[PDB]
Amino acid sequence: QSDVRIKFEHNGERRIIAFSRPVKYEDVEHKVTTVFGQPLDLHYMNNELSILLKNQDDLDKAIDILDRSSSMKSLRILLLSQDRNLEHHHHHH
Repeated sequence: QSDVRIKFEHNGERRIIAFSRPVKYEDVEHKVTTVFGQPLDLHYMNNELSILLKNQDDLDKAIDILDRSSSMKSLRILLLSQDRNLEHHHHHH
């Protein structure tokens, strides 16, 4: 069992990206964040419950559930923009 296939969804668009284990949440975020840009939020949905990936702990929790399932092949991770960016320049007082 090598190469982790992760399916990312953004505004309906789908993308297939493979990862070589061991895979670190920090490393994945750095790569994904650059692909779609920043700042962005990582939303993970299993089926009935949804958990926001904040730390590596949440990352391993997702895999554990997937391993138990017979459909352990791809991952359903949806990322969405937080709407409105913070980058002011200048203004009158």
